[PDB]
Amino acid sequence: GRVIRNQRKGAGSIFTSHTRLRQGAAKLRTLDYAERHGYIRGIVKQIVHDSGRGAPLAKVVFRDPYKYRLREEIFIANEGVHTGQFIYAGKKASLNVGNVLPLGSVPEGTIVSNVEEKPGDRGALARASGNYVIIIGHNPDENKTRVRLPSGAKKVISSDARGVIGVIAGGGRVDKPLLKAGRAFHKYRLKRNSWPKTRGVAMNPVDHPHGGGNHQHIGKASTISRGAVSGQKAGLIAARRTGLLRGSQKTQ
Amino acid sequence: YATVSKTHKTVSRAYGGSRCANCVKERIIRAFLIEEQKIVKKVVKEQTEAAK
Amino acid sequence: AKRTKKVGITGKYGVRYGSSLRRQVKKLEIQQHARYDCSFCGKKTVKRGAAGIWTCSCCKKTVAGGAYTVSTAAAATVRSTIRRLREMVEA
Amino acid sequence: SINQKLALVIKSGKYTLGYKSTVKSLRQGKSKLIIIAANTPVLRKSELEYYAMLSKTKVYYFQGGNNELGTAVGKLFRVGVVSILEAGDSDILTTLA
Amino acid sequence: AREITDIKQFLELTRRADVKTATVKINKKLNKAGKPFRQTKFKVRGSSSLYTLVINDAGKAKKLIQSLPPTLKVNRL
Amino acid sequence: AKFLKAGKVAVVVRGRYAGKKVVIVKPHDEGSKSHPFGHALVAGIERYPLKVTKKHGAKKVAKRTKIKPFIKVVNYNHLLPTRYTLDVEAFKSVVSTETFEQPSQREEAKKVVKKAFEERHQAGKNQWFFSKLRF
RNA sequence: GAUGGGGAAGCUCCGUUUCAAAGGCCUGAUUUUAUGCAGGCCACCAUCGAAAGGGAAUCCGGUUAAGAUUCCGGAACCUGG
RNA sequence: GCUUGUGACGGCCCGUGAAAAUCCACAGGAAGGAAUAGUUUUCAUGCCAGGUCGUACUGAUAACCGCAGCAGGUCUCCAAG
RNA sequence: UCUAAGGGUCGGGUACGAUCAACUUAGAACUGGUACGGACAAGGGGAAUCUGACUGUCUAAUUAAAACAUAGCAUUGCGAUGGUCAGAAAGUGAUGUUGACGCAAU
RNA sequence: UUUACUUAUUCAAUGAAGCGGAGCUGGAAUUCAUUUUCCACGUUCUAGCAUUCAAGGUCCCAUUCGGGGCUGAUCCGGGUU
Ligand SMILES: [Mg+2]
Ligand SMILES: [Mg+2]
Ligand SMILES: [Mg+2]
Ligand SMILES: [Mg+2]
Ligand SMILES: [Mg+2]
Ligand SMILES: [Mg+2]
Ligand SMILES: [Mg+2]
Ligand SMILES: [Mg+2]
Ligand SMILES: [Mg+2]
Ligand SMILES: [Mg+2]
Ligand SMILES: [Mg+2]
Ligand SMILES: [Mg+2]
Ligand SMILES: [Mg+2]
Ligand SMILES: [Mg+2]
Ligand SMILES: [Mg+2]
Ligand SMILES: [Mg+2]
Ligand SMILES: [Mg+2]
Ligand SMILES: [Mg+2]
Ligand SMILES: [Mg+2]
Ligand SMILES: [Mg+2]
Ligand SMILES: [Mg+2]
Ligand SMILES: [Mg+2]
Ligand SMILES: [Mg+2]
Ligand SMILES: [Mg+2]
Ligand SMILES: [Mg+2]
Ligand SMILES: [Mg+2]
Ligand SMILES: [Mg+2]
Ligand SMILES: [Mg+2]
Ligand SMILES: [Mg+2]
Ligand SMILES: [Mg+2]
Ligand SMILES: [Mg+2]
Ligand SMILES: [Mg+2]
Ligand SMILES: [Mg+2]
Ligand SMILES: [Mg+2]
Ligand SMILES: [Mg+2]
Ligand SMILES: [Mg+2]
Ligand SMILES: [Mg+2]
Ligand SMILES: [Mg+2]
Ligand SMILES: [Mg+2]
Ligand SMILES: [Mg+2]
Ligand SMILES: [Mg+2]
Ligand SMILES: [Mg+2]
Ligand SMILES: [Mg+2]
Ligand SMILES: [Mg+2]
Ligand SMILES: [Zn+2]
Repeated sequence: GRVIRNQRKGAGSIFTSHTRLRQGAAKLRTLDYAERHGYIRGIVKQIVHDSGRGAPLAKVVFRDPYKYRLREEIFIANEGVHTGQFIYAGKKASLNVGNVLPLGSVPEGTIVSNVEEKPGDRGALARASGNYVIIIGHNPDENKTRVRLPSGAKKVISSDARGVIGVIAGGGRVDKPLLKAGRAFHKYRLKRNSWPKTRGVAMNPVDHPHGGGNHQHIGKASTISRGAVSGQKAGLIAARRTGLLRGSQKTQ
Repeated sequence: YATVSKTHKTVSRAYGGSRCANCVKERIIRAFLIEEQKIVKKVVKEQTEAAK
Repeated sequence: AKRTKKVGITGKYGVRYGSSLRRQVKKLEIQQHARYDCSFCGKKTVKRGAAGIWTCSCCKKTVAGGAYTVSTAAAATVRSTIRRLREMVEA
Repeated sequence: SINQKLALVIKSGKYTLGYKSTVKSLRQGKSKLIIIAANTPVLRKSELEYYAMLSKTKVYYFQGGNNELGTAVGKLFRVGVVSILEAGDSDILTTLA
Repeated sequence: AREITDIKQFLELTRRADVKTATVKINKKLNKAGKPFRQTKFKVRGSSSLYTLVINDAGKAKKLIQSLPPTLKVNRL
Repeated sequence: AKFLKAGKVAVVVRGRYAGKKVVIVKPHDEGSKSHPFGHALVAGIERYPLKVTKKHGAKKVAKRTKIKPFIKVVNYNHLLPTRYTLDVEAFKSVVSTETFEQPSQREEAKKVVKKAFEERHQAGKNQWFFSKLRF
């Protein structure tokens, strides 16, 4: 029986990211002295489009506290920030859109992007065009701060995790129908070779668990076990319910 | 540009062949003003620190 | 001379895709091609190019915005809150 | 209102509009008061502010954009600064301003 | 590569050390409208370029010719 | 006041001398037969004295503190008027309209102002002015 | 795709600046003499990979059985010293 | 007019359409440098040298691939009335 | 074989004149063995049923289709100490220059 | 079994740059003897400029030109975080 498609992807061949044009990797300034005792000013020098990315990047330059030289970063531009704006990054920094601040130093309800899970991880949560996280409370002893991620999951991280005030630019990108195959084609052209998708049900059995049969059909329950095994896992993996979600969602 | 005399690679004001002149005009005012305001900032909050 | 009764800019697509999809695109297209007021010098000269990048003909300021509109409801109301929350920490 | 005063001036006094020419006026010390629109950049502002102190000239920060300042002075274009040289009947020169 | 007109400057080339050869060319040409006139070009082969000097005037040229360095190596025509 | 009067310090804002500090010595508020614009006659400092330090001994100090002047007919619209101000009297005369026209006269004026400007830099007098404006 | 490394019985596999003590430039100090040391930097980390990508600089006339932007003639231009 | 080069514009994008060598410039001002004579080779002129391998022809209904002088295949530029 | 309309370029005290250069388009006569896009070039049309929406894809060498794909719709997994996938192993790898407006699976 | 430790083991970050402890100074504090303490302890109108062990102060070399110490910049532990 053939190795099925989702196993092929993992060896990375034709499947690696299409990376040539990307601006570089977006990430918060390293968490040095300045940024964790005081604050430090930069200028957003240019907000610029990263290929295969939802949202704009924002080239933002600073001085090097230790050497005479400019050091620049790549920020995912939060909506509203602009060329020439000044950015402040540090514990003791003000609470405006664009600035980056430790989740401790912002009151509940603040709305921040590109927030790191562990302090200094140069930023992990909420980076997609549109997304953000709201702080939903603090526990001063063992400095934690609780947030609600884009998914709706709540999660509770260190007060020193730096976030950046605001939401991520280019929002609403997904309200626009792609309309034709070509746009999806050109979309994926700059991400990775994952389009278009042949249904497992159009293949022969060599090819897929869904393969073959005299009509197209899945033949057995397509909800597959967590403890399935590579070559089995295709369909609705670990699915704990299934069917048209009738009723208002939204976690409590 | 290395087969061609220095005058071809500049104009005569500060930042010759480098910034756009209307852009140096700007540097200058800003330079001047931000520096002047520094004095006010120094001496205004200097006042505070005897009356507070 | 009124040129189309209703498909507007969406005429290029002609008959394909279906009235409803065309209807949706037409909206955000009108949104994204439109020419906006600039916060900074106050001339309506902010046009898009690249999603979320809005930049200004004269005075050359580029603003990061929504993917098809300059400002976004969410981002506005966030701006709004950050005001509110900031002020709580001046007085 | 402040607009109302300004509109009094504009219908009976003497005034110039725009950055280049209110500087002519500041140099001459002809200016009695200069009015500055919100969105006008800080360099421009701080520059006027300086010419302003030097000529010993009070300054009003119109809490409106250049678009409306143009409306204020009753002009179909925009203005980022006004300069009063002669106040008509209006009390802008010697009121709250 | 170089055309010259300072009859002073010229002479200073002809006595310029690196300058072995020279060469005079003569040209029938027409003047303004009708007539012809005898143009003469004075070519000095320097090391890095050939300097040429046109004397449109016949007289001006003949005199200029005896002026040529006795030790120069003129190619006549 | 018409603050471009007889002693005001300004910074050149356009052209070669752009960025350099000056002193108005005589203003021609409105007009010339030539210079159709409001313009000033400034003498100013082109090559500033280089910062001097304890380490600097004897002749280098003398060397470091040389000043190089210049004199300019200049449009008002190219000066940033300053709050500061420097006494002009020793080269009142030497900087005139008649100073310009003929180079020789210009060269002399600069000699004079140079002697003036250098004496003045020693012993504090008018500080700031002898210090470069960085931008 | 070498390298300190890490796997592997092993042929070898992985890593590519990577948990590595990873190197050479400017000239001064020599006037025993040729290069030891006097500064100060730069921490940049191999290498291969395009006869369509990047890229110092040449043209015209003449010429052979068969070569020519390569010869000859003339007239240039670039790079280094 | 045709080919082609180029310009100032304009349309499109959930697509916004390489890298590095290399070259220049500016900010800086270490430092060096004159009247009994100094500084200057980014102005001109002048001197020397420029290695190594490829360079013929075919490129196709006969010089390549299809057992072949095979009606197949096999990337391009110039283009008159 | 005629007719009409559509342009350039110059001087005028602080209404025009003079020439230069163009195939387009409409109108009117005459004329022929009624022929004339004279060769060349160049859509057959209509009314329905079944079926796939469309443009695109494939069985090189018997199947081009109604099959594949697509946009759209819906479901599932996952907050990185992670989901899915690679490897004999590992101080190993793909997604990942990535972060739910995301990646993965139907 | 719970929960605590940090040196094994494990994860990240950085040209292992400012860690932990004490002291200075400000100042809230209310003084129940006098300090028991708690925080602070150089940067936010502006698309400028920020580099040569740093200027200053002070101490030496034996004054020449150069150059060095200390301070500026508080102590103590070498646990990079
Ligand atoms: Mg990759
Ligand atoms: Mg594919
Ligand atoms: Mg689908
Ligand atoms: Mg499919
Ligand atoms: Mg599918
Ligand atoms: Mg099948
Ligand atoms: Mg099977
Ligand atoms: Mg099965
Ligand atoms: Mg089946
Ligand atoms: Mg089915
Ligand atoms: Mg020039
Ligand atoms: Mg200079
Ligand atoms: Mg290897
Ligand atoms: Mg190579
Ligand atoms: Mg090549
Ligand atoms: Mg090439
Ligand atoms: Mg030939
Ligand atoms: Mg031969
Ligand atoms: Mg041949
Ligand atoms: Mg030759
Ligand atoms: Mg030759
Ligand atoms: Mg040379
Ligand atoms: Mg072509
Ligand atoms: Mg573009
Ligand atoms: Mg250049
Ligand atoms: Mg030195
Ligand atoms: Mg030279
Ligand atoms: Mg050949
Ligand atoms: Mg042949
Ligand atoms: Mg053959
Ligand atoms: Mg054949
Ligand atoms: Mg006609
Ligand atoms: Mg005519
Ligand atoms: Mg009729
Ligand atoms: Mg039927
Ligand atoms: Mg079909
Ligand atoms: Mg088509
Ligand atoms: Mg077939
Ligand atoms: Mg078969
Ligand atoms: Mg077909
Ligand atoms: Mg067939
Ligand atoms: Mg449907
Ligand atoms: Mg291991
Ligand atoms: Mg560290
Ligand atoms: Zn604008």
